[PDB]
Amino acid sequence: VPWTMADEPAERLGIFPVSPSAIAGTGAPISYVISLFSQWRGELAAHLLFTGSAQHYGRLVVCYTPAAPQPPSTMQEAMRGTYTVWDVNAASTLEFTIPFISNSYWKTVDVNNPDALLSTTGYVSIWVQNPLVGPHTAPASALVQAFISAGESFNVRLMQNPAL
Amino acid sequence: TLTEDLDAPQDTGNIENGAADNSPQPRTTFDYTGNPLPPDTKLENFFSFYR
Amino acid sequence: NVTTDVGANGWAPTVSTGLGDGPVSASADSLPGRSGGASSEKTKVGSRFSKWWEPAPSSTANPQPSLIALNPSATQSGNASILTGSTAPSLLAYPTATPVPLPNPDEPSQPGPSGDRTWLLDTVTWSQEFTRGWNIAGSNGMQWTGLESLIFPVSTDTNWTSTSSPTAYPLPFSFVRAYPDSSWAAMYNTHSMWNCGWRVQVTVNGSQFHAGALILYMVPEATTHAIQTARDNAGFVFPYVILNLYESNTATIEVPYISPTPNTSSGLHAPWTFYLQVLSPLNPPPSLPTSLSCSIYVTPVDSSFHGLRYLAPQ
Amino acid sequence: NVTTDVGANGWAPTVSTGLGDGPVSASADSLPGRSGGASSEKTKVGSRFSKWWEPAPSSTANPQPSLIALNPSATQSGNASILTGSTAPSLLAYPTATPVPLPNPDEPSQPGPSGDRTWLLDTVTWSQEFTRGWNIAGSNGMQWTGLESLIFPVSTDTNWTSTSSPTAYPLPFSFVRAYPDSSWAAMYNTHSMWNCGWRVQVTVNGSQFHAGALILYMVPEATTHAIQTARDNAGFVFPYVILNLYESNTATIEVPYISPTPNTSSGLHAPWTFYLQVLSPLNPPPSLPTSLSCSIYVTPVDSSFHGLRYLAPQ
Repeated sequence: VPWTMADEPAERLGIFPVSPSAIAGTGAPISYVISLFSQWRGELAAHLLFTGSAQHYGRLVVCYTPAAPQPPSTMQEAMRGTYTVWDVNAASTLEFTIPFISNSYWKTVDVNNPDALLSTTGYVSIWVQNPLVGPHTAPASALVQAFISAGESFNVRLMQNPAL
Repeated sequence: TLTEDLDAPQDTGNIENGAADNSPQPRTTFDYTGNPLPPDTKLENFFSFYR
Repeated sequence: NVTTDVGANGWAPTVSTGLGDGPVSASADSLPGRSGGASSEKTKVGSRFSKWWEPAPSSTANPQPSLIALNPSATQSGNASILTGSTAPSLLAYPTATPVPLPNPDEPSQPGPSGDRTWLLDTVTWSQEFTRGWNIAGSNGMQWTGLESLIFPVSTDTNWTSTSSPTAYPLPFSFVRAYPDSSWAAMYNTHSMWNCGWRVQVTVNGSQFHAGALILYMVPEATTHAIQTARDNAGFVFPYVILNLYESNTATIEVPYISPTPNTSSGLHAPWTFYLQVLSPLNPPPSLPTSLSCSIYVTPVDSSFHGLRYLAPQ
Repeated sequence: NVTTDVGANGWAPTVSTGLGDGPVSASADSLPGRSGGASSEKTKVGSRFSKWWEPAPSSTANPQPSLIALNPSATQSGNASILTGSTAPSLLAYPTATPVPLPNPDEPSQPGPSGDRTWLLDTVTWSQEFTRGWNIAGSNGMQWTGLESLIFPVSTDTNWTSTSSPTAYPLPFSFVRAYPDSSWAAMYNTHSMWNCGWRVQVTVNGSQFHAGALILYMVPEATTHAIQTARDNAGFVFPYVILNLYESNTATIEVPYISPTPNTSSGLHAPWTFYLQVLSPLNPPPSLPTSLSCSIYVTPVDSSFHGLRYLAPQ
């Protein structure tokens, strides 16, 4: 996810549903394990690595909203769910936990029906809280590398032919 | 657990070291608990089935 | 006492072997977490594997009198109370169950007395022209025989406005539409999942000269076949209480939480549905009104909401 | 140590006599009831008379570094979290008080995590053209210098839309208008009285080359004279935290519940009001924007609502 100094507040930089349509095809090691099985549960560990400059400052709010018919349209609407306002100039990576706020004990890994009640837990989105700032002659843009891995309570069962 | 906290633990680490911090970050009004390990993921069990 | 294998209610070592195989069974999942699921009863993380990189209601002994005699009772919830002066049925249809560990870690948001209270759901008329198995519903009710094509979302006006009279009261769909500004509905439209029981009471005041009976049905997962069987003779398998004008002027029925999941999805699932149907057609005295007014009440019991996020109505 | 009588803090027999009289004093009323009033700390009837018919934050030993150095902290409430990587003020302005017995017997309705959470109150711009004592507010704010003729009810659009820029954030008036569909506002419009504390945080990200300071004021009972003195040199008597760009990118301030009554009337009283004013005008580096964006957050602390009745908005 790219982030420039021209990006104004409440600007969306990224959004993905926590459903087998996305979490099983990210390209990450966890997505392959999820695709091998039919059901999954537990917390998901998201790591947003700020690969910008040490002179850069700003804030990116990471929001996790549980399951809904329609995804969040604005920043303040996304901030109504579990969120964390992240100041980029501190330690390099942001440790954002995606909680398993689910209707059932297990979630289905069916790419044909990702928006099902027993499939998706919600949406995770990135918004510009405070604009990227820094001194003159510093880079006008800063890339944020979004990593995703399994939490300590993550599990998968019932094997199948790779979903994708 | 507390409902609000003025001096909460920060949530920024470093993934450059080679390992991901997979521990659930503490949050107010949240109670993170572990889950029992299923036998489906064990390579000794997974590869015992024919393909 | 059977030749067949009913299962040993678990996984045994002698079941699956290289010499012989028996029917495989599933064991109970032992999970930690917050106690929930069952209404009225609900009150450091490390992985367990090493990494490669790391180093009596009905009794002849106690006969209940007719409408004439004094036999008062009451039902209270929140700041609401409903009284009666004659024999009245008031039963929890099923006993409350035991709580279960929840998969989600977030703490629930409770409406409290402002939400868990007895609300005036609807006011409807009961005429003598209605025959056996006639489901009665008013302005806040919905025509639901199971054959109606529900346009999503259920809040669409075409679902509640029909060419014929309404018949059902889908919970919480009818409750949220009747009171959209209530604290229960406020959390309902803000949370992805909910959990609570339901209590429905109906008051029908008739003189000692009036005759007729109404059945208060609580139908789980109402579908075409289920609704039609509730109208029939076998319908009494479902939770029920009869409001007989011979002895009663009101009847109360309460049911605990039910769902395939420990928490029900908001705006997309109706676990319980109320049905006020006629058993014995209204038989009013001559020179008196041919119809009696009925007041339907609804009560959510022990509510909890999980998964807070933006406002998404039903 | 005074010639005058300051009072014995109570009623004594020797004070009022037929031979001499002293200044009368009031004693403490010993009352039973539910514990309330103080936020973050709150957790058979017979008459006693016979009837006639009856038979360190600032210390040189611990200097806090500038914006350059790593000095992280966080503020959490509900499912909301706000992080920082540099020195940041985070103080409860006043210590929480002891609970008191309530005059009303009804049990409170609590919004819980859905209500007590950190909400994005408003997003506003901070330009260098603003001088000393310039109160900053955005779309969700209100122009309140104390001279504006507020048309009742406060929800009237003319109160929030003015010819000049807004200045204040009246609590809960601004919070309820920003999020009218929240569980806190749902109970607010349904209950005649409420009780909770307030936490306000502001995030202003500036580079190591930016200079300027903003003061986060929490003004009790904001009136003409009070608001103008908060702009002046003596304003620091009120709860305050300074957001200095030299060291900070955010500043947090929390205040407990205050009111003449144990419970504040809904839609008719604003105990606290937030004021984000300029101490040192923004001094941005050349060839860079002449204005920085600010994000204002609001957090109700330990909420309780009494007196449930119909829906009456502010």
